[PDB]
Amino acid sequence: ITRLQEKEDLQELNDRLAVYIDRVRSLETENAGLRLRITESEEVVDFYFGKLRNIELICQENEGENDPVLQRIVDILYATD
Amino acid sequence: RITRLQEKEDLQELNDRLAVYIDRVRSLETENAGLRLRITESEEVVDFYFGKLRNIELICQENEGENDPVLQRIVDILYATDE
Repeated sequence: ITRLQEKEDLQELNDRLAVYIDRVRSLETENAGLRLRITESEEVVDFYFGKLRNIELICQENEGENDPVLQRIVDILYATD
Repeated sequence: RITRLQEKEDLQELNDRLAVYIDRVRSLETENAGLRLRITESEEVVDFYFGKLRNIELICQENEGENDPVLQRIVDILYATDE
């Protein structure tokens, strides 16, 4: 239709393709980060779980003393929701 | 010059090159949402555990005066790291 139109029919198509390579590329990097954020979370779950487990042990160890502070702690440990 | 079959192939070829990019973005955006559920589901557990540890911290702090070595052992665990 125009000599300079075929220039912007060529360029429009080129820039449309570009934004797809820029999507795949940045979707690939977001994706990589999420894989590491998932490993970091699984690590923090264990780290916290370890603490709660050792705290449970110290409480079971002192069952005899019937300290109501330890019972309050145990009530927290075995809580739900 | 342009053969009637080279214009049939140049068409299909492009229409396929574009098709593998939409199929990449698609499956990449699918994988991305599956990672997002995974990380939010893990973070929910992190928060549940964090909540207990934090409430336990408060109890040890309000009994600071008691100087109970059991509580000190407990706060030692709370502030502990692997180094």
